Amino acid sequence: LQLLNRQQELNIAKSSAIGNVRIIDNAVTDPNPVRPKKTIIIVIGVVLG
Amino acid sequence: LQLLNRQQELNIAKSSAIGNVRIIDNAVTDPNPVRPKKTIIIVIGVVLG
Repeated sequence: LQLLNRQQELNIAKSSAIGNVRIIDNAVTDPNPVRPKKTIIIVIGVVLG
Repeated sequence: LQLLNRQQELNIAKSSAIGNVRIIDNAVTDPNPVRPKKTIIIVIGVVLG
């Protein structure tokens, strides 16, 4: 099974029509969390109450 | 001799007739069943009652 997977990986590679890939921005983490959104949660709580 | 050359050409063409179809992800089974959807069934039962 591992050799079949390796053969498939090579075969799928060889058909690729894209040139050399150029990493522009490596990953960095935004220090401000995207969730939870505190203010909208508190406003929703107030209005629901 | 021309027929033999054509025979060789047909042999090499038939051998090198790789298709334009590739298998990227082979099948794996999602362990979480898709049916029945218990919660929607129970809620439908409640509302129908």
